[PDB]
Amino acid sequence: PAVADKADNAFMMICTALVLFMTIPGIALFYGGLIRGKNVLSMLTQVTVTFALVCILWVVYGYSLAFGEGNNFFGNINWLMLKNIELTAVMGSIYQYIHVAFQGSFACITVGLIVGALAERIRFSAVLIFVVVWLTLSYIPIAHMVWGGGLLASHGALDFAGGTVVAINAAIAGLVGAYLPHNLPMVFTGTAILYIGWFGFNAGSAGTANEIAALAFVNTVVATAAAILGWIFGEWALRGKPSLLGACSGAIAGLVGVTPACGYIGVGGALIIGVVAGLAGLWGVTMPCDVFGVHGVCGIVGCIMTGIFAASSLGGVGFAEGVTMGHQLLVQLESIAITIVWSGVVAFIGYKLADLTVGLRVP
Amino acid sequence: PAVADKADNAFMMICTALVLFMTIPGIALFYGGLIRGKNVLSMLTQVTVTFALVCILWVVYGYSLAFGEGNNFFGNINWLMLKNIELTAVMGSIYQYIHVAFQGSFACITVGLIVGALAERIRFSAVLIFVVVWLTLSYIPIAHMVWGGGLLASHGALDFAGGTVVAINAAIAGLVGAYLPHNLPMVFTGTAILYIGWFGFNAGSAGTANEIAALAFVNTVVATAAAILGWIFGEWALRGKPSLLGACSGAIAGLVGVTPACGYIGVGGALIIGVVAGLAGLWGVTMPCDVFGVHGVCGIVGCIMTGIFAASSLGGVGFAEGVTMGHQLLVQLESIAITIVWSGVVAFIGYKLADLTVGLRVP
Amino acid sequence: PAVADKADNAFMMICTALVLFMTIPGIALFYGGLIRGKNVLSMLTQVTVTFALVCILWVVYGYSLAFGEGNNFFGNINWLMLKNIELTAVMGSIYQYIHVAFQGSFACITVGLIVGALAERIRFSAVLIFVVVWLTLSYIPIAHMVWGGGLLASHGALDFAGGTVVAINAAIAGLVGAYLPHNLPMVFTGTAILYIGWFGFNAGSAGTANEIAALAFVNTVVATAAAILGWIFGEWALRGKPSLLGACSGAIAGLVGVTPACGYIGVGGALIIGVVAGLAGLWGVTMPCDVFGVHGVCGIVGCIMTGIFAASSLGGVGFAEGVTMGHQLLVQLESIAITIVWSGVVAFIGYKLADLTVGLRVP
Repeated sequence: PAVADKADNAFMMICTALVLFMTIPGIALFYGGLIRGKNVLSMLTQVTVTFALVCILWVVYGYSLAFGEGNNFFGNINWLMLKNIELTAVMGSIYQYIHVAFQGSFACITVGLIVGALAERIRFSAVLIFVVVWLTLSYIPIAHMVWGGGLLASHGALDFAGGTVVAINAAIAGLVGAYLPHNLPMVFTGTAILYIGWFGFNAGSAGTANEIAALAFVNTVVATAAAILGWIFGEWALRGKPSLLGACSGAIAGLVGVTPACGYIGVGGALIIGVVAGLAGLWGVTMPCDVFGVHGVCGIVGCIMTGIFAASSLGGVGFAEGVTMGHQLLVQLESIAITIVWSGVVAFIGYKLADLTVGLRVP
Repeated sequence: PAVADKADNAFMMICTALVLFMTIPGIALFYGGLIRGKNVLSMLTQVTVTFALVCILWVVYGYSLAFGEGNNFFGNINWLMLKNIELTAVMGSIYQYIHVAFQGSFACITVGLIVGALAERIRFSAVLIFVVVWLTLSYIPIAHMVWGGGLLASHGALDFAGGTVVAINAAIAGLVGAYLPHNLPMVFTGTAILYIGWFGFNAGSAGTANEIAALAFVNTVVATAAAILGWIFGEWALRGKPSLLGACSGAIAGLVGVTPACGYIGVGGALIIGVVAGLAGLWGVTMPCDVFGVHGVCGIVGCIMTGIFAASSLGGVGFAEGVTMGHQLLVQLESIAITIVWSGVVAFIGYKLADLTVGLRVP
Repeated sequence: PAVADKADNAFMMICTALVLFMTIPGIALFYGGLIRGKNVLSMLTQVTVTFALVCILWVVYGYSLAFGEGNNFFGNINWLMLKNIELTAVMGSIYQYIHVAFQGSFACITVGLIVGALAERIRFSAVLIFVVVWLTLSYIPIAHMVWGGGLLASHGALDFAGGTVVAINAAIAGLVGAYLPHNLPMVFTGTAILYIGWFGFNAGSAGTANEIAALAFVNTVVATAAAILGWIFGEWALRGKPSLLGACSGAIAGLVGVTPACGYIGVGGALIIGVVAGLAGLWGVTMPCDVFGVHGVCGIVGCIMTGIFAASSLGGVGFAEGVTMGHQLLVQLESIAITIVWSGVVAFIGYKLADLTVGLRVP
């Protein structure tokens, strides 16, 4: 039976630490610099407490429901509090315990993205109700569909590190919420921490320290850099001069945009995707909930452009056998639509259930 | 003869970097946000300078006296400035040089915990005298007894990553000192950095990237999360609402509390220990020297509960052969008592020697 | 043919992340705390945007020109946008893609050092012109000469991690620029981040997680610590008392000073070099462009003292066969002189070309 590679265990434990770093303190510092000063302490408390909450649900049933074998949409409850996972159980080339932690860290940042923005406007008890509903009925199933052999995986969807599961998912939940900057040095710092953490998010998504981790790494560096220049250029062109928030936003645009693609494309495609994401990001925000705007627009762009740049002819690792580019594009579009709709319905339901129970707006 | 595993070398060099990160800037930023503004620069200077000092003593004689073979209480002086350690010498499954650095990083954070709190009130020259006395006569011997095959090890004490050597040790030295918040975003940031660094502290304590590192990792995530919720819940129950400092304190409570236990217990036990530590932490502080209160109370709780949750029947890795739970508990209690008393006497002696030499209170 | 070691791939991807961390946000936070408050946002924007720029040039032609095989001074254009690098191509014991990223991260921090200081005083378009000229005509060739088998390598120059390529190179470019503190907690934080990142910079320079990485690690800890004490002592002796900025500056002095030496010397030599660098650093600044003063003086000192402490007799790894200490010293001095002069001429040319094109001073 399959044995764990200690190089892969080491790499993926470090990568997990780096993705946890994106939430505590990365996204908290990012939002903390954007939202109103009088609301900062409260937002940091909600982000910390709901981080804790997601860690606990994850171990309790969340991992089992996302990565256990179930149906197209849901796993199982065989792995309650990780029961029936032998300590020496291997998954891929690493101990399954490490897989549990790595996967849970992506749940954390996804919820962090939502809670940092709406903490300002949502009653504390209502944010907790929301997180439970939405993590369970939206993050878990969509993680299952994409990474847990569910519906979208079984149709060949390409999403290396979570254009759909993290970015579009959170953008939508966040925008349904929206519907219902005071310290820029602090914003830069959280962007920097998000950037560094994002190497574990992207490279670690290979599940091993191989050439695919290596390619995801370099593509992360290249797409972020290109998106920064693309945003800044567009800001200089429209606004006369670059801005710090413009630079940071560009960095996030390329990161988001390269997320579904990093392990599939060539550096040339990483560059193109970075430029397009930076401009699309800028275009989008022109039309702190802007954050969901960048994530949504840039994650859509990234997801689509994965179905293009994965092609061998464009420097990519190649589509699966018998899969033309037109097919892959169709599948990317279907994954994106399912994610938008599934997350929105569940977001809507989470917000309504909170509102009926405790009320939504902060008193 | 034993050969180094490059996966283990890589893992443990990264883990060391992460534990150094807990001090520079983690604990400095933590205290910097708590202590009075007019005292911050001075505290950061003392924490930086005494960090340097501990790094130097460690290489000079400290490593040799803690990890050389000696008696029950002290090692030797065979390893002055690491003499007689061949560059290719292996210890466990890593080069001994890496062991030297990893172990020294735990000395650093231990002293950081003490100096950040009392820098406010202690003359600079007096803090330096103190660090030399206490590192040498308390941290070194207790490290030797627990991790260097001394007294407590030879009786089977369980302390995976330093409930006794770091937490209770520093709590006591700190409280003997005490006897003789202005920027909460900064407090959150150092808590976040302590949390991330704490994965190298806990996982790296396996000495290898194996299933025990993996288990220590997951248990770290789970106990911190549970302690956060446990503290916050108790604060909501007693104070009407959660607070940011409450959340951060809870995070530290679970971290401390899971420290002696992380590599020995199951996630179920990690959860229980996290909840208890969060509440005990809150209970303790109710009765910035609060920091030593959490470390002391939570490290005592963690140390005791290791002697319980290590049991195979409760999901743990199992006690040694022929060791009943009652026995392990007795040994945990004896280790805790020896640490409290040994550290206190030496703390007291360090403070008195400083006071007689240069005087203790800042002029 | 040579196969990649996954332990080395993991180690070096993490090390790269750590060196990128030194720039984003390390050096930005360092300068941000030093320069005038009204200039901070602008400096952070320029550091972020030129970081992006260096990442892009690097992938486009920069890597190929530095590490392709060419002549004594320049590589080639065989590796445009990494063309002709097979994804599974190995270099040393890691995938070449990882080598590309690791090497590019050193270009980034080098430019970060220059731009953080002069952003205050240089027109944005002029800093971009400058970076292109200087990275291409100075950083690339000097990287080629030292690490890409060019002139200085072929004569046996010792520079483990970039006393010449990074520190002296940037000091000079920076001082030619100069010729033509408001938040100390923020300065400490960036110093801390530079320190932690510097373990990937120094240890990762072994190209593998072996005993040399291990030695570079420990030597980093020891030289930084010793330089901190050496600076602080000199400040106490001259100024009556230590200061936070004094402590941070000392830390940077030892780091810079041990950079060319870390993988070649013994811990005893690491200690000596640390003390000398801390004092020389202090001496130098006595005679935020001080930053280039420390880097220049301390990098010169470090480079020279590598040619001394590498000796087997002084605990070092040993000079190459047939190389006496006097010879190695001669070669170190020649490398230092070539770097000073090459960088200055190119710096001067970059500043003049910018000035003739867009003008240099901020309007």
